[PDB]
Amino acid sequence: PGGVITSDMIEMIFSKSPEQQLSATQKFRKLLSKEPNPPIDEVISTPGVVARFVEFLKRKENCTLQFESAWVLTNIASGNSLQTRIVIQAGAVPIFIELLSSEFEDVQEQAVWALGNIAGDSTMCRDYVLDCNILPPLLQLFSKQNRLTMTRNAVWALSNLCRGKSPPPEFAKVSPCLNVLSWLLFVSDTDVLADACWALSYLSDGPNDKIQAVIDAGVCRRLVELLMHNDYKVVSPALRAVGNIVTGDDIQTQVILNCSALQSLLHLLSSPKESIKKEACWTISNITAGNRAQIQTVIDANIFPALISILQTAEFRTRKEAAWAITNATSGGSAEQIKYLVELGCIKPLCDLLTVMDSKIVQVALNGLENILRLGEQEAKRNGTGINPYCALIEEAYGLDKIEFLQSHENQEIYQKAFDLIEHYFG
Amino acid sequence: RRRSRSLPLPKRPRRA
Repeated sequence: PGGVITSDMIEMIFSKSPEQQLSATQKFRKLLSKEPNPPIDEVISTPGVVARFVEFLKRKENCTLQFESAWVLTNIASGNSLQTRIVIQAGAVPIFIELLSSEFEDVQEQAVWALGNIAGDSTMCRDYVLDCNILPPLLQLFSKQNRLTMTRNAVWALSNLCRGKSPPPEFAKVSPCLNVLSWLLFVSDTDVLADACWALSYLSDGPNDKIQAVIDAGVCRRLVELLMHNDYKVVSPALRAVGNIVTGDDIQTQVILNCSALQSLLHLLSSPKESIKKEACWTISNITAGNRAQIQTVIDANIFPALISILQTAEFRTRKEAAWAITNATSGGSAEQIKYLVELGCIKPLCDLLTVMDSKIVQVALNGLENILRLGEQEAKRNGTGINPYCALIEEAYGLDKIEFLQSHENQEIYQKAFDLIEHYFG
Repeated sequence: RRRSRSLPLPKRPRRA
């Protein structure tokens, strides 16, 4: 040390002989295949050695050597940014791209691998790889539905192109993949479906026109159907994508609802997996922040008893989302609709939230209780009686205590709200 | 409204 890579490896790598070049390359490749810690730093630190591999990519008469070399560079291009920058600076990218078109399958595959690593390193590496025109010849690769490892690599690499919100890729540079992507949803392989959902979630993760674009490739129905997939690998990203699409306006969200998503979301509300329940709650909250009919479609899917049961039984991350789901409904609902929520028993679970640390949740819960008190006030005048039906009910859930306790809470808006509510609705 | 929410590790080494 140094010399934990052969003196002879340098000698062979740099020789005239193709056999020795390959032999050394193989040693490199196996050492970089090492699970615990591969010698990335040592390799990068012998100064013409990367460049040599990059030149070996150019050897169109040699399948093996091209392949092993792409493998070596694939691994250096794994893990960190500083080791990846060396591969970029030796100009490996245009070469790998040109290698997307090689007559060799193995080379084609490994090259898409390495490019996936490089694009997945950072934002500027991502755009740098788009700028070198990876898309056309990458997309071209799906046109042979025969080979699986290649298709996995490609969607995988592709989701790296779409990934990253800071800044997002230039949409126009990335939105050409929507076709391939929509129809890869009908394929059978778990990994392929998973990455195509990742990719579709990254692309739906933005403003309404980007969502529109995802909607127009018609993936919604597949995406909603994949919520029922047996493998979590597929369900999470699909859940994200559907989750992202429903951040749009009411029309865009309607498209998801027209695919009968709610019935699947309800199912997901019982997932063993907490992140799934959490994500399904959040998706629901964005549906119950829509118009009266959407709220009502959530009522009729029987979603609300599961949300309430979630508020009572689940992790605080999860319950936050259920809580938003319920208060949004009280905010956009008809009187009959809020009566339904009260009759279900949403009052106590809101009142229990009032004493948690997260101030927003407290606000959320107060917002919903306000909304309910407001409808009840509106009722005391339609009917004869001048008593608010929800006053006694909020008191009975120890909600009244919590709200007074909240007058001495440190937060300004909290104490104020609690004060105005006591004054407006309690005696 | 919009938003845990984390992702797969972006890089993958070829092993074995």
